[PDB]
Amino acid sequence: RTSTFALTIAVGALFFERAFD
Amino acid sequence: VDPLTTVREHCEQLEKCVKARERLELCDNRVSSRSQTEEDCTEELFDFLHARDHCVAHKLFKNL
Amino acid sequence: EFGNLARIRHVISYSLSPFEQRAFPSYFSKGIPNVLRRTRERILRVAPPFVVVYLIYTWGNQEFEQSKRKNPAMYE
Amino acid sequence: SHTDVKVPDFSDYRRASEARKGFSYLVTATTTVGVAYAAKNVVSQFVSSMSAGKNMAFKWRGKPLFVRHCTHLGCVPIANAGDFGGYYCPCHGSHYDASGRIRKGPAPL
Amino acid sequence: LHPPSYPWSHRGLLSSLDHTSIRRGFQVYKQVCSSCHSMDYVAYRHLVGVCYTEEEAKALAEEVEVQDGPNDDGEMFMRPGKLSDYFPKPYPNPEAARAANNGALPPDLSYIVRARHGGEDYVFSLLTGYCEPPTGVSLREGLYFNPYFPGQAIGMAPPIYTEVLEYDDGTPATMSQVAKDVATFLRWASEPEHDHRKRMGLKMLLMMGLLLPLTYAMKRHKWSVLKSRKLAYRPP
Amino acid sequence: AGMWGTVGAVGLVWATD
Amino acid sequence: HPLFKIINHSFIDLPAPSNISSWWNFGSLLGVCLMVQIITGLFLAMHYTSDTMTAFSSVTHICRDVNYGWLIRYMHANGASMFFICLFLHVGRGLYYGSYTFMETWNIGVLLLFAVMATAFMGYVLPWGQMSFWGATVITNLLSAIPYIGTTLVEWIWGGFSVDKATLTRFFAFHFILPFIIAALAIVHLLFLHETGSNNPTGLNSDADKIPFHPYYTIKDILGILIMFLILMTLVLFFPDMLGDPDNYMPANPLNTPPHIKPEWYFLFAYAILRSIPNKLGGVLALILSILILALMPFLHTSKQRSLMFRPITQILYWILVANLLILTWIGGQPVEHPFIIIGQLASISYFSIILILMPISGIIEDKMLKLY
Ligand code: HEC
Ligand code: HEM
Ligand code: HEM
Repeated sequence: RTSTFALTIAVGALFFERAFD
Repeated sequence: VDPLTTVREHCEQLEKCVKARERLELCDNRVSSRSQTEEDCTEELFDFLHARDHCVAHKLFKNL
Repeated sequence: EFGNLARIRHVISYSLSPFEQRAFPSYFSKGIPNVLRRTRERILRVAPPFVVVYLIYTWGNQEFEQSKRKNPAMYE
Repeated sequence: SHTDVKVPDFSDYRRASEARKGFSYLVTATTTVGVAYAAKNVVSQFVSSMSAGKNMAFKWRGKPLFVRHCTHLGCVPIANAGDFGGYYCPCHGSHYDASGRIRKGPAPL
Repeated sequence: LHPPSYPWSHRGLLSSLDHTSIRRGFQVYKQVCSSCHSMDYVAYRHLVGVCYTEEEAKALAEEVEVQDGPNDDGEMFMRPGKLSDYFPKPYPNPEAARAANNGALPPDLSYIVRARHGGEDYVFSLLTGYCEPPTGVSLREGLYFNPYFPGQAIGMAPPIYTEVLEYDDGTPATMSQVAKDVATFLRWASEPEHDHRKRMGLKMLLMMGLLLPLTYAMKRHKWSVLKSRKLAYRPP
Repeated sequence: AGMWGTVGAVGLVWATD
Repeated sequence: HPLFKIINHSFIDLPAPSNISSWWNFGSLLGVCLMVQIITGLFLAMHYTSDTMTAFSSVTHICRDVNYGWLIRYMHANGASMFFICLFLHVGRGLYYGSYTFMETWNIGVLLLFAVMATAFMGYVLPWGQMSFWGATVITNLLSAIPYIGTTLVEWIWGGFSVDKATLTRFFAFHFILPFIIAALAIVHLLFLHETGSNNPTGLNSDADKIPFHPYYTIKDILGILIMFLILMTLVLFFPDMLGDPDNYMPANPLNTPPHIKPEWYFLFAYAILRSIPNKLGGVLALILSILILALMPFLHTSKQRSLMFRPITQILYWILVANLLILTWIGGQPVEHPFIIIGQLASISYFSIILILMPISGIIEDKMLKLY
């Protein structure tokens, strides 16, 4: 789903930040 | 004992530095060879210097 | 704007769906051979000037070097 | 004519359906995630740059250190003035007692 | 003369400064170089590093009383310093330095390495390259022959000798060890962020290695459509 | 659109931290 | 919607040629860079003062203390370098593919270059180092060359007998405005171009094959932005001083000067040209012409083909022009002594003779070979 696509992506960027940081 | 001195000495021992030194020695001898001349040797001095110095860095920092 | 651009006639233009065509056609495998072809075709006209340049730079450096180089004999 | 020419073979480009789509989306998702990751980092540090019966004061720590024997809008209360023998802030009329407690006016604390 | 190459450890692409040495080079500056040079832009707070944490810096911060504090009129030197205290200066006025430096100027060394072409090397070379003046050498005032020095008349007095000082760590204080160590510190101060940055650069390389093929794959998705388009001319 | 509000909120928390 | 119509008209439904190569990315990169230079310049301006008293210091503070200052400052400097790299490749694309026949776009263009050059001197002089000081005096004195009103003009700009605080503070504003200025001039650029549309590497009328811009040349510009950011961050985070001159970290010695003084690389050749002409005035003029010769370029096109894709002799002359432009960039660096000087003199003679004489004659010969002339 497009909306969920963005949603999971936002969350993905969310956690990735911490992990990458 | 400064490893710098030792390494410098060692590098000089390197045949390359030995030959570079040969040049310098011949050239510094040349400095005293003539008076009215302008055989400063700074050029040859620098020549040997850099050559030897390369060798030095090539094997000084590790001792450092 | 699109429409009213050119009087192009009888030019059928078939196409394939993005998700239907292989996602990433090999570039190194297929494209670069042609790229090599492409580059080799022009390089034969591109590097020649630079070929000349490098030479100039090299000669100049050493030349200037010798220029600075002083002769013991000079003023000896 | 209408039927003389059949669609040319695109198999050369053709890939072997929703799975394919999902993978492609997955790619976009990851990339968006990457963009976002950088965003939090860049924006945060980006913003981070802008980041760093008598009274007497010695401007300790860059602020008036009242020592004696405005909660409202931050002016200097004037010592030895007011209706509560402590302080008064000429800005909006807050009267502080000697204890520095706001007794009258609009000063909150 | 073109200073040759040198294998500085911190200079490693993803590697960083060796604070131990940095520390040692800060000692070298404090005991030798500070008499004519001062890390003005560097403060004890700036000095902080694995070499010297704020705590150690505090010791050094409290280790000085020079111009750290002013008096009733803020003249001369009147009080010791603390963490915020910036590095002490050997001279309260440029003239002072000039006076105590053959009339010449001992430059503060905060950004010295950055300033000098091939600084780290130059520094090392100058401090340890006086060499020998074969001929035509007339050093006028407090000068020291050094082919590495542009004029071979450095006037930067050679202040380092075998056991010039004593490293608290105990690492033999050979002229070179001393020179190399202080070099590290000087470099560290010139770019207090050298280590900080290289970590960013590593994260940047990892993120670009992740993101460039993925953005290339998107682009090649949306451009495949055209790159497969087959045109045919069918005049009636 | 409903989830967009939610999506933004999630990312917002992350970014704001 | 009257605001979204212009945005649609210039970025989404704009008919673009389908076959434009990566070069055509570069101008968009320039716009992104300008943005970067400007935004970086803002923070650089923040925590910064135009005072010789505190200009060099707060900047060192930026390099040392300002939160992420070292990052924003070196991003600003290497983004100016990236701006000039993208500018030179944009101008080279315009010269190679015959895009100068869009004459109004080219003139907004040639002017744009002069402006960007100035912003460089501006940004350059601003940190108040040894090199900035001695560089400013040098180019400001360039103006003194003017035959009659030169002295006055120089003194005006300096705002005094010699560059001093008076200059630093005013140069600060130009370097805060010229950026805004150039930005607008670029906007003019985009308008004068959409009236005609972009060119293609074949140089032919691409009206039969045009595609949208949103999904085809947007993701391409995004990829080019990502690659340019990769090169910019590997310039900032790994080799932050390979393009600058260490002299910068030397508070200006109002009294002393750098034994070796050189203008920055982007202009190195420009000055190389000056060094070549013996007469001071001649140098200044030639220097100007160096940039201006480009404006003069749309009147020198004598070929019946717009692009150089099908023109091999003029391709050879173009790459010889790029070659001696690189030679002039090298010479500027070299000091004044044999034989650097002669090369400089020839290289300048060859540069002006290739642009002025050799390319139209070659285009006439190429038209004769195709039985057109
Ligand atoms: C007791 C005196 C003294 C000590 C100790 C001293 N210097 Fe200097 N230094 C000077 C003087 C005097 C000058 C000015 C020379 C001039 O301006 O011509 C100078 C100038 C310099 C310069 C400027 C040369 C140039 O390239 O422009 C450097 C670099 C320098 N010193 C490095 C050092 C380093 C590195 C140390 C120790 C690790 C050191 N100095 C210790 C007296 C000293
Ligand atoms: C309006 C936007 C801009 C502002 C506010 C601005 C502001 C500044 C400031 C305050 C500095 C001094 C800090 C420093 O030393 O780096 C500076 C330096 C500089 N700026 Fe700008 N700038 C802007 C745009 C530009 C642009 C577009 C260019 C490119 C042409 C440019 C090129 C430079 C250069 C080369 C320096 C010298 C960097 C150095 O010290 O090595 N700036 N800018
Ligand atoms: C301030 C610096 C400049 C910026 C920001 C800039 C920006 C742009 C942009 C965004 C475009 C549209 C994209 C493109 O055509 O690829 C463009 C087109 C163009 N620019 Fe520039 N430009 C600048 C300077 C110049 C200069 C100095 C010249 C002349 C040498 C020039 C010549 C052109 C030409 C000929 C085109 C049309 C090329 C084509 O599409 O075929 N520009 N510019």
